[PDB]
Amino acid sequence: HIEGRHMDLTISNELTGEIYGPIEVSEDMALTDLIALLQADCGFDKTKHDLYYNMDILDSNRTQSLKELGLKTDDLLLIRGKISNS
Repeated sequence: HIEGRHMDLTISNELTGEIYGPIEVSEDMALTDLIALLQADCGFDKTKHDLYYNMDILDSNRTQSLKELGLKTDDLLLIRGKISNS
């Protein structure tokens, strides 16, 4: 029911099964800044892990805004590993 330039995006760790909060972020937030938050809270590391949306990779070098990625308050973002043992 709530609409606006601030949206709640849910984060989940495909590696561990952990479910992080819907974090209140803005359409105007850069992709790089979203990852900057994920580094602090989710312990994300762009060298060991990748951020996924629509099951494809969001390159950590994209300086685009969440708005340009088409993200909304109903979206799920996944943390998936770059390295796998099997």
